[PDB]
Amino acid sequence: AESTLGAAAAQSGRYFGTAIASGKLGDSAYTTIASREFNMVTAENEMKIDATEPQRGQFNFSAGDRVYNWAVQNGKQVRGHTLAWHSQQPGWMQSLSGSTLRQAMIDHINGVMGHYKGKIAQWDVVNEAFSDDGSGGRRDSNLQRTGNDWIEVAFRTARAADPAAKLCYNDYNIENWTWAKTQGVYNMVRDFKQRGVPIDCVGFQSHFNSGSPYNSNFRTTLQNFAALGVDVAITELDIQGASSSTYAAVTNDCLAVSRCLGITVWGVRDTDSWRSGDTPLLFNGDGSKKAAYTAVLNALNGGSSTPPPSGGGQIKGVGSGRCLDVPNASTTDGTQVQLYDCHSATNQQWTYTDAGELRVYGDKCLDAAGTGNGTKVQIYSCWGGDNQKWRLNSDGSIVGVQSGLCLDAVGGGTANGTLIQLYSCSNGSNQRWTRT
Amino acid sequence: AESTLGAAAAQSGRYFGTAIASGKLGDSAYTTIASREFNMVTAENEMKIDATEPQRGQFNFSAGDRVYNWAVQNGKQVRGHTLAWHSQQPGWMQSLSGSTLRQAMIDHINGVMGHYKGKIAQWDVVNEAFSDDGSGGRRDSNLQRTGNDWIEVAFRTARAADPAAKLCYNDYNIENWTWAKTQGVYNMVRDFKQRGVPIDCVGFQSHFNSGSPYNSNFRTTLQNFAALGVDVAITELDIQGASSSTYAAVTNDCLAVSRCLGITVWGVRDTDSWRSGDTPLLFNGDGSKKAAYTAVLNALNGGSSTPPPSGGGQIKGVGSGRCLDVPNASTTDGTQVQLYDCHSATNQQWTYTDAGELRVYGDKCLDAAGTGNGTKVQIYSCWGGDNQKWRLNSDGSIVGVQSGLCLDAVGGGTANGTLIQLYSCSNGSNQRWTRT
Ligand SMILES: CO[C@H]1[C@H](O)[C@@H](O)[C@@H](O[C@H]2[C@H](O[C@@H]3CO[C@@H](O[C@@H]4CO[C@@H](O)[C@H](O)[C@H]4O)[C@H](O)[C@H]3O)OC[C@@H](O)[C@@H]2O)O[C@@H]1C(=O)O
Ligand SMILES: CO[C@H]1[C@H](O)[C@@H](O)[C@@H](O[C@H]2[C@H](O[C@@H]3CO[C@@H](O[C@@H]4CO[C@@H](O)[C@H](O)[C@H]4O)[C@H](O)[C@H]3O)OC[C@@H](O)[C@@H]2O)O[C@@H]1C(=O)O
Ligand SMILES: CO[C@H]1[C@H](O)[C@@H](O)[C@@H](O[C@H]2[C@H](O[C@@H]3CO[C@@H](O[C@@H]4CO[C@@H](O)[C@H](O)[C@H]4O)[C@H](O)[C@H]3O)OC[C@@H](O)[C@@H]2O)O[C@@H]1C(=O)O
Ligand SMILES: O[C@@H]1[C@@H](O)[C@H](O[C@@H]2CO[C@@H](O[C@@H]3CO[C@@H](O)[C@H](O)[C@H]3O)[C@H](O)[C@H]2O)OC[C@H]1O
Ligand SMILES: O[C@@H]1[C@@H](O)[C@H](O[C@@H]2CO[C@@H](O)[C@H](O)[C@H]2O)OC[C@H]1O
Ligand SMILES: O[C@@H]1[C@@H](O)[C@H](O[C@@H]2CO[C@@H](O)[C@H](O)[C@H]2O)OC[C@H]1O
Ligand SMILES: O[C@@H]1[C@@H](O)[C@H](O)OC[C@H]1O
Ligand SMILES: O[C@@H]1[C@@H](O)[C@H](O)OC[C@H]1O
Repeated sequence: AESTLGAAAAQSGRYFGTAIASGKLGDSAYTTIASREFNMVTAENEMKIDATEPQRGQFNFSAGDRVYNWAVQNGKQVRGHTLAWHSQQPGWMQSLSGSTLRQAMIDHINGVMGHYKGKIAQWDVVNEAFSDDGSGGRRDSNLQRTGNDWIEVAFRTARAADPAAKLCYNDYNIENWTWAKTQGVYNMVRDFKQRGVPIDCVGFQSHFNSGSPYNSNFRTTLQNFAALGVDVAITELDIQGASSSTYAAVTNDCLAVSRCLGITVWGVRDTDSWRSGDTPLLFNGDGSKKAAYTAVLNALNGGSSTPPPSGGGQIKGVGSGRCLDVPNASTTDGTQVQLYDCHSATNQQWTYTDAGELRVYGDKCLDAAGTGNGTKVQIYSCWGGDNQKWRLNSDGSIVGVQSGLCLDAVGGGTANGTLIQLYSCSNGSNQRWTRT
Repeated sequence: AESTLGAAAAQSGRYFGTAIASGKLGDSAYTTIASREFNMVTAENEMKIDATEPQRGQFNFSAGDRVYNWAVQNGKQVRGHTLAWHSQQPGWMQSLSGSTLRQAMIDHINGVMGHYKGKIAQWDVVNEAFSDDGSGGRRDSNLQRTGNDWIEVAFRTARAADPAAKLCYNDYNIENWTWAKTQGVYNMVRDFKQRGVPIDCVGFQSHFNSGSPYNSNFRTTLQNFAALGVDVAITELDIQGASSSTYAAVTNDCLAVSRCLGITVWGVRDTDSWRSGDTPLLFNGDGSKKAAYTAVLNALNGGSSTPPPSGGGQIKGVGSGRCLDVPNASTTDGTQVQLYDCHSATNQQWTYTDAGELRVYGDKCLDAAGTGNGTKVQIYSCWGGDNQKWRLNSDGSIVGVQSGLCLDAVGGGTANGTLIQLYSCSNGSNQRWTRT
């Protein structure tokens, strides 16, 4: 299939997953999206240290199993997250250090993997062991202070506890090859492979924002690690601003590296995100697909063989030959758009932004004042509303994110002056458009 | 006085007010802004029919006076809202009809206005009496069915109750001069003035959104009513998306009309708005000034020395004489901007959008990574986060909405290559810019 992320990803032998929060599984809107779109699941917090071993020697898998049960019940595989980490440690562990901490770490790994033995596709055995100071050294934590060999020990312990699981090292800010952190993790994984330390994969969290922006060299980073003899996976993907282009670039980088197993986005809806303020996911608050969703799906399906109209560009309806035109090149908010013979005039030059807007005049946005059929499509000052965002489906249609309705040439008209509206998508030619 | 809205408006003998919610007067974050920025107050709900006369003949002014006193104590006048309206009527009035309802209306007016006699600057005597059906006729309500002369009666009663208060007719969707509703109200006020019906003002709610967009002819409307011999007031202003241009346009419309008494925005922070989802106010939920706030203040203070660049222009540093430049015309997210000899190149053409972004290349935005001093200012895909929105102060400084910090040429550098950072505003020449 090529209508859902999971199925689409499956076409390249890859998976596409998300992070599930057990407390949200009772929300039908949430489960409807999660069950339909993803074939891989990571427990957002339920399989972490504090959640699985609340008191020393006392393991608890109720929260984890709620996530796990839902995943397999809906045909999804599971990534275990996470066994050894400096963050979210229960209180009893935070007060530990030295050999006592080292053995507790080992005991924890054995306890959790044993419970899920043979049920987990991948395990993030160790998470965020490297520093962000910019030196590429080890993060200064209670775990690292027990000895530099703690990571190696964690992996050897894991392989023995469940030899069927892929053992991954997971971390963030290791996507840009030029960053010292990236090279530090590289050198470690390389040392591991050379000495026989058990490690099958490297997880790239991929938490992209203006602080740590995506960079095209992410592909070389993936290639480099792949070349060490380990699989790579994008494990916690989310992009501040949810740029359509950035989301597509990440998708293509993974599909460009044969060893990239798949892509997991850290959440379902922006409102579910640990950083909802960055509206970084593929679905918005009310559960509708965002422009980035379409871009990701299209990339997974191979995309197209016609370079997207970078900056400016007309939109012509295949069923009329007329171009999306703004009546007499007006810049008056509330002006309903129309169909008109194509010509080189700004009032016909539309830019599809990475945020999903169709801009004209540089600061006016294609706007819908309503969500029902017959809603007049117009121009209005750009402010980022969902009624100003659109998805350009590969089938040639342009759907409104908020409405879920398609741009429709009223009454299937085709003569100049034909007004544009929103209407239940119909493969009709009065709803298909071509970039130029 | 010109660092706050009220004080700036006062320079032209006008006021800039807000709608106060009695329940928020206990929130210091709320009152800190409210007491500082406005010199006119309207009770958001405390002076309405159901709130002042819970039972016929039994008036309750506790909540109302609470707001009234807070206002006067903090140096603000008050607009009484509202005496006769089809909405928010107590249960007992909603069932009355004909004469009994007519007398109930008259009594209500005498009761409330009697209590506040001589204390109120303006009274919205009658609210929303016209239909949106396109006919330009009266709205069908129990009040209108008491007889078409109800509006006239309400005003005559009001004049008698308190001859010292300015009596206003208040409505929405009467801003666009071409609308039937508008002409419907225009004709009524003209008639009233000709027949001597006591009416001193017309309140334009000014609730703008894609459904009923702002139109430049709003000024024409204000001037037309003004010519009739009545004052005009912007009573409940809020703009969907809070466009800087629209907010500035409305402010200038009032400044262009001698009879325009002032402007009231319907709320303090976006989170206090009856339409919070449209983030239509001047302050963010965190209390920070939005791009539109500065646009209004600048308008109230007069504006810029020269007509601001309408999209596309250089930004030259006063101290250095050099322009804001994107190194090597790079389009890579995360590229920090610099100062460089000014020249006609796209990597120096910045467009200030209505939303407050500073765009370059069309879909790239001036972006701040963090919120502290030294934070790098760079370019990043446009998505509309507050770290991508800026206020153009009249002193030449450019402030980040989210950080509240100024664009600053590092170390006061003036040479080519000087990097741009965020830093506490200092009025230094390395923090001043000219739109050229
Ligand atoms: C107590 O106040 C805040 C906490 O400061 C804040 O961390 C958060 O804590 C929640 C907890 O949030 C988890 C944190 O982990 C996220 O996933 C990680 C993201 O970074 C990657 O590098 C890691 O690999 C990921 O595992 C996850 O998405 C968040 O949901 O969840 C459990 C809660 O009990 C805890 O309080 O929120 C609290 C707060 O809002 O009160
Ligand atoms: C489902 O219940 C909802 C109501 O539907 C919703 O209106 C709101 O009602 C509150 C009420 O809200 C007031 C309504 O008036 C607003 O101001 C008017 C806006 O329109 C202009 O034309 C008028 O001139 C203005 O006066 C004001 O901003 C809102 O705060 O306040 C009193 C509450 O008792 C009532 O429930 O919210 C309820 C709800 O959420 O339960
Ligand atoms: C065809 O003429 C072109 C030039 O080929 C083109 O380079 C440009 O030249 C401008 C000049 O552009 C500056 C050059 O410096 C850039 O910043 C550099 C960033 O990396 C650092 O290592 C360097 O030291 C920095 O200089 C800056 O971003 C560009 O804007 O600016 C001065 C102009 O007089 C010169 O012509 O543009 C011309 C052109 O189109 O006219
Ligand atoms: O209250 C205001 C003060 O906070 C403000 O302080 C100035 C802040 O900038 C200082 O100069 C910066 C030093 O660091 C460099 O990197 C920057 O480029 C410089 O601009 C300046 O020395 C402080 O005085 O001054 C104005 C007060 O009203
Ligand atoms: O908890 C972790 C955060 O502390 C971490 O923060 C990163 C710090 O460096 C910045 O450049 C990054 O943008 C920022 O995300 O991010 C990962 C998260 O798991
Ligand atoms: O209560 C009033 C609302 O009913 C009114 O609704 C307007 C109806 O026309 C649409 O075009 C507008 O977008 C919509 O806001 O708005 C004013 C409010 O006071
Ligand atoms: O918008 C149309 C314009 O593009 C064309 O040039 O003239 C007719 C107008 O309606
Ligand atoms: O144009 C619309 C057409 O596409 C739809 O199928 O039926 C209603 C028409 O108005």
